[PDB]
Amino acid sequence: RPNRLIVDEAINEDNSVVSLSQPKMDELQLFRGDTVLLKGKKRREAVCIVLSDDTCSDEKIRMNRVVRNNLRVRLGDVISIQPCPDVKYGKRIHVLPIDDTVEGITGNLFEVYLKPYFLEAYRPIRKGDIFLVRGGMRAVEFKVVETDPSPYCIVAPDTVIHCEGEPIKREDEEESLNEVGYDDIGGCRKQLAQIKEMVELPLRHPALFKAIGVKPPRGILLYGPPGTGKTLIARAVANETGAFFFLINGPEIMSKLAGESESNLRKAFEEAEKNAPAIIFIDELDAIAPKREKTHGEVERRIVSQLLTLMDGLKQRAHVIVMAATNRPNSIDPALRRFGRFDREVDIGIPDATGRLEILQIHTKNMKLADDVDLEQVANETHGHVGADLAALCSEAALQAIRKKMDLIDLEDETIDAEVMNSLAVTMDDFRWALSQSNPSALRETVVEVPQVTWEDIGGLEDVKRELQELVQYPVEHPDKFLKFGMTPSKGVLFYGPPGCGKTLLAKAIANECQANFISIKGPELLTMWFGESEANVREIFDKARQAAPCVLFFDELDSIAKARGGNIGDGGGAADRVINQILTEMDGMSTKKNVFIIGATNRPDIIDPAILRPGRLDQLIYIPLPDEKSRVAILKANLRKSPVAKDVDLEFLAKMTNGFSGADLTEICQRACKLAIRESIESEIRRERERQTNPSAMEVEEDDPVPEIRRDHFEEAMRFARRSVSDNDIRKYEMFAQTLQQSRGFGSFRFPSG
Amino acid sequence: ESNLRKAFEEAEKNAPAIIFIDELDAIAPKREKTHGEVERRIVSQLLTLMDGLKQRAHVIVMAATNRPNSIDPALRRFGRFDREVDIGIPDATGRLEILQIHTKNMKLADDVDLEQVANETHGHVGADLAALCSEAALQAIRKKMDLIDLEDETIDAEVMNSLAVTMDDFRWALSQSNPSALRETVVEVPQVTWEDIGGLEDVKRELQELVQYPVEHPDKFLKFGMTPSKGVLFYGPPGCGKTLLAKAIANECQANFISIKGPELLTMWFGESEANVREIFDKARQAAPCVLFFDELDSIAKARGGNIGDGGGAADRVINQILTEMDGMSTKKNVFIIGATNRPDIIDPAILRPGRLDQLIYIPLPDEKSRVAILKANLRKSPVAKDVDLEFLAKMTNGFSGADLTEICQRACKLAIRESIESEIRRERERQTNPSAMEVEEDDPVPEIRRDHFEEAMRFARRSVSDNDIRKYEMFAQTLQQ
Amino acid sequence: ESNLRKAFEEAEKNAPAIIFIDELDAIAPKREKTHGEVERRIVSQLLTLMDGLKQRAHVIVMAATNRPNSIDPALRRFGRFDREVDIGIPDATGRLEILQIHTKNMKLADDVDLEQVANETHGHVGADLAA
Ligand SMILES: Nc1ncnc2c1ncn2[C@@H]1O[C@H](COP(=O)(O)OP(=O)(O)O)[C@@H](O)[C@H]1O
Repeated sequence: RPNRLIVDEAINEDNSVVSLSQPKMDELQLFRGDTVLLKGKKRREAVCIVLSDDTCSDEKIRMNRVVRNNLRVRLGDVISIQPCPDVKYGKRIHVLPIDDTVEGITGNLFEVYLKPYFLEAYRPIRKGDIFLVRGGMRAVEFKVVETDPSPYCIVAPDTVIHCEGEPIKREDEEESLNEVGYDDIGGCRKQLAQIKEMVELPLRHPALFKAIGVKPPRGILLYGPPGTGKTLIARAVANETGAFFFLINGPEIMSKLAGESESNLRKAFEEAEKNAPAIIFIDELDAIAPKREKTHGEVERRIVSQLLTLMDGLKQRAHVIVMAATNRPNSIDPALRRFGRFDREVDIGIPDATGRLEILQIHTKNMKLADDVDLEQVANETHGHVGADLAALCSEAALQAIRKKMDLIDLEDETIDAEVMNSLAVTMDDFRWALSQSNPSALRETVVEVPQVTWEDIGGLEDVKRELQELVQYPVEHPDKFLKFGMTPSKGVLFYGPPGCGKTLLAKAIANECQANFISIKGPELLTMWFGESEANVREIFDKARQAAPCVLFFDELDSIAKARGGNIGDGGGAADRVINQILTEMDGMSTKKNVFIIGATNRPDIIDPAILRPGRLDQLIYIPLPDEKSRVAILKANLRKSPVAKDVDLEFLAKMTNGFSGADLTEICQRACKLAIRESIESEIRRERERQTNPSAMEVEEDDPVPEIRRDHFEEAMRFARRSVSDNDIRKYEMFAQTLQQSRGFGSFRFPSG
Repeated sequence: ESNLRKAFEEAEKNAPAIIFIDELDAIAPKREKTHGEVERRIVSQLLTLMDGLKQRAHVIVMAATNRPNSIDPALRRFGRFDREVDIGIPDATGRLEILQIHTKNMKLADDVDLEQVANETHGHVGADLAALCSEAALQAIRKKMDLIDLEDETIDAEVMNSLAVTMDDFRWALSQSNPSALRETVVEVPQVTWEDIGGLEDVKRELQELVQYPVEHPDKFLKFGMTPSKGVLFYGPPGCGKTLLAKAIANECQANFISIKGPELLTMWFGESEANVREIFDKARQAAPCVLFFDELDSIAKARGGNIGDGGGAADRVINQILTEMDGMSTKKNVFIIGATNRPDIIDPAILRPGRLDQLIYIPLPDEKSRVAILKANLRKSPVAKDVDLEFLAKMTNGFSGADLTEICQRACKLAIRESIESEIRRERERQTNPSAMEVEEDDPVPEIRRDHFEEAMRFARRSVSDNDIRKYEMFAQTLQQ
Repeated sequence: ESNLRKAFEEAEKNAPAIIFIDELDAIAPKREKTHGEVERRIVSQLLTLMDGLKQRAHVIVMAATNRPNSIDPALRRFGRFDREVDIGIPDATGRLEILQIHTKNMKLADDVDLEQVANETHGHVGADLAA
């Protein structure tokens, strides 16, 4: 019977929309916008409009809460969908309001609610259905008790709707559709998917897990930077799946006068057991169960013990699930991680790039953005921001836009005109001004993201390209071959070469090509942990790297520590010992099954301690040569691609004269010409302005002042200031070390011995 | 304290019974850890109630704690808690038994071989294994999918009628496994046998003379007035497989093996020094007999020599503690200590004294037949095909350690993988170019680990060890010879 | 706690108000400084009452303090105190205006050189100039 569909949580909040997958439409020959009949329990029927959505699975039907209550069904059940091609345009529809929704209004229901809701909607409606219409503050639920024709009818412009009479009573099924959904969460795709996987099944089907004897999770710790909107995620999940979300705040359990505080907690838990499938949310967990050494009195210990005893008291009983939020996974008491208590941890990281866009596209819903607004550019230029910061930025941009045009909207008051204020299309200047006066919150925080650097940016270094290809791509793409052959992949690679070049660019390019997270570690923070705390920091860095597997960890300037060891200090060697030993010990404990690569780059190889260069640690050594011809041309093209044009010069000629030049020097050479262009353009503008003040309106017509192009003469002007960044002796030392290493692998070939 | 007194009084009234106290550290931590006065009152009440068990009834009190140092030493006097039992992390057999116990109600498929499944779970406990089983079942469920079905009020039977768990489920669960042991020492009888290593008849003879004899036949030792040697120090070129020798002799002696590495030794300089050494040697003693193994013993001096000259104090601290701890050993327990190093001339002379590490054994590089045997040990793999002779492979590889041979063996598999993957990609491309040209599933290229693969792999043969080291070691040996 | 609460609902029931909490560091100090137990309760009460400003509210809360390190970090999340303004020490010109307002009631002579005084008073605040 390939006609039924299993209901699932939907995204669209409209009362008459259902989301279907394309194979279902192809199988049932259902078009877009047609009326379909849905049947559930209690012999109830409803009419819906088919809408396209590729997110939903073929077997699952996305269908909202209002029709879910109309059909007297719950999520996870099965409904019957059939085509309804016999629908006819309605003649008259009689609707009545519920008694406990019109309390204290005293107004025209038709003009405020019915007319805007039924305008250009063509909603098919049926007798006995409940539909919810939003208003100023409340949401009014209306019931169709009479229709013509019955039971199926289509709202049409020539339809008489009556809304006069005594309101009907409550339907005892709450017939509601409200509050947040999945559309209000952005930039958390992976985390939201993970939360859905392990929370939906124990709640939607409270017996299938018991059939296989799978223990559902009994506690989930969502930890991340503050302000990311974890409470919103929990509320959306609870409201979508269907539960009794009971938020208990942190400080509210501490302001009470001692004893009764504990009682409150106890009450909450029992208050959450009668209602069946409930999701308790303990916000600000660190404020009531902090680190043990922070505690100084006795009440906090009693509260912690009470919480632990109750949490162990959730053994079986109902399907209640405990979700707690904190800041970092080391501030809470270390005793709240024993099996049975909080054991699953989810990292809600800082949104990056693409995700940020959706956040803005959520906030700029009602506001009418101008055509000149480029939200993609705003998302790209803004980094280190969280949802709260972006919301505040949008709010202050709107405030600036309305402040500029104050007198045009009758600055006094007088029932502010909606169209006039809506005409305030926010401009790009407003967004830039808001960006200038906006202090972010993330700032100093490690960022995990997928880089966008591609291989064509660098020349390619086809030998090194193939070597890194073999080292990285194959283990993750095809691990079946490795497990068949039993070979254990290499875990570390060490680069060496002249300073600058393309180390970081190569690492980011291979990380992008492998489609894996990237983490950048630099020398200054290495020396930061050198001067003091040297054990923990590396530990949580490695746990963070492991948690987001697969990833390509990068250690930049690993030799820097040694640079501190060899000098006139002779005091921090203990710190270097601490750092190196911690790094080596943590690499030794890294299981080979987890795909966490480690790439370290050192400018001076032979100073580093030969302890690292041993099996089980960074094994392969790769020499990165200076860019030559083709790589130089690629770097120059990438640099010039940013904005200006150079359609007057020969690039391979410049590459010919620039032998022995590193990539950074080429970037500086490209940058100098732009400064020359800026100076010439500004001086020309000043000359034009001065000759304009000498004779008013001297150039009435705006001619072609120097437009963007880097002319040839600018290229000689910039190139005259060129530096040989690296001296030849550095190349001599690098090649001498390379040949010293290579001479080990020297043997007089082979002759197929006795085969 | 009223509840505790009531519990003890009730247990007194109801015949010989067992009282279990869970999380004893939560109620009786160290005295100086305690801050207020309620904790001290509770601890003293517990002490008094414990001391009040004179006769009374046949009541036995059993308590569980995580670490043996968190307990207030007041709860260690005779009459109070005096017998200690350590429930260590289960070994491979224990993991297999736990997996057998948990995978009872689950209807598995006829494709499960839990041997390597337990083998690949180094560092897990019972709860982690149960979570892994649940995750595997959960993948079984989500791969089945609730594709428009009517599991209402009959869900359990309707799903249990036909379900199974396959290899891919357990593989995923192994990927999504976060072990809880990790940073924790391991004690278990090793598995490496004498066949794994190659030759070295004299070293094996000496090791079995100094290890196997005093444990299997201690009566003759006592009759003849024997004090067996307590320590042996291995020295030689690096990468010769000293740890293999130690593990093999431990396996032959059927004694537990405990390993301590270099980085941990250097880490113990800065911060906790007394506690770690004390607890590790106590743990070695309690699990007698055991062969305690120290790796990279010379690294201490390797940090002393440099432009810093500040870590020498902590190095002397650790070495002093270790020396004082060996001097306290007793012949009662068969505790054996083995040290390994590659730079013996920088070892402090205080170590090489009677009672401490005295016997020195030089480990020569594998030669001729030993190279054949180590390759044969490496010759297992899964995909060895039929291969070729190896005597001249040993003949050509004079002066090559085990690490170089392992690298040479590993490089050939890399070339084979590259060949197989490039062939597969070319085949996939030609499938796109010509549809339906490979309707029949033609067999993929076999594991052709062929002569040419080895020939190209061992073209990059590295002389990892130099030549002057051998004369240095033989000069040191001649210095020993008198 | 009763006084602070009563002040909050008293400000709630009257008009758009501006509650000014003076010397905030005296009641919400650094975590390590909170040796007692009453301070934690007062801080929690303040946080809860601050968060109890649900949407419909005309109350704006302003606070005064020294360098923004003595204030406990939990008071600087989103929803609580978020906007910060630095009232720096006035410069020579600012000192000139401070002298100007402070001397409007005063009857000065014809030898007064307010510009020189403003120039020479580097390192002073309004109270010092008033004194
Ligand atoms: N789609 C979204 N993704 C992430 N954050 C959001 C989104 N929409 C709103 N937010 C932010 O969530 C905040 C509210 O969540 P909050 O109660 O602060 O949770 P928490 O206290 O866990 O940070 C708002 O300030 C808003 O800026």
